[PDB]
Amino acid sequence: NAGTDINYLSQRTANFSDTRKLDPKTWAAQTRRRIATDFPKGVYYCDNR
Amino acid sequence: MALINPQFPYAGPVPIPGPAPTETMPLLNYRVEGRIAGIQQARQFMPFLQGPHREVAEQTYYAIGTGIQMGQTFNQPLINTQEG
Repeated sequence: NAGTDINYLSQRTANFSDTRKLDPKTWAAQTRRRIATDFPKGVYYCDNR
Repeated sequence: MALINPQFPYAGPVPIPGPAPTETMPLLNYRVEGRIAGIQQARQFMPFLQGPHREVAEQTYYAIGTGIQMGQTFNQPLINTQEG
């Protein structure tokens, strides 16, 4: 599904601090900044380069 | 490093219309005084710890004691009367 079954995605440290807690449409907005399109349905990319 | 043509030479530059001489001169831009605003906090609730970590875990020990050592009823050997 294209984001309609996920509340949010995050990268928290030690049950301590969310660093990129985003809903699935803002999470994909950081992907379009990177690969200039969207990955297919259900695929979620996280860049830490 | 051009070569002078002796058959068709030319002279130096003649005056041409100009670009209104004050409009090529800029103003010197006038800085006012500034301030890094606000009263800064002394510390920050950081999302990561600032100390070292350990790559591997090492097994630790603590000493224990055994107990009160008792006597025993041994099975005792036979007498060496030249059979042994």
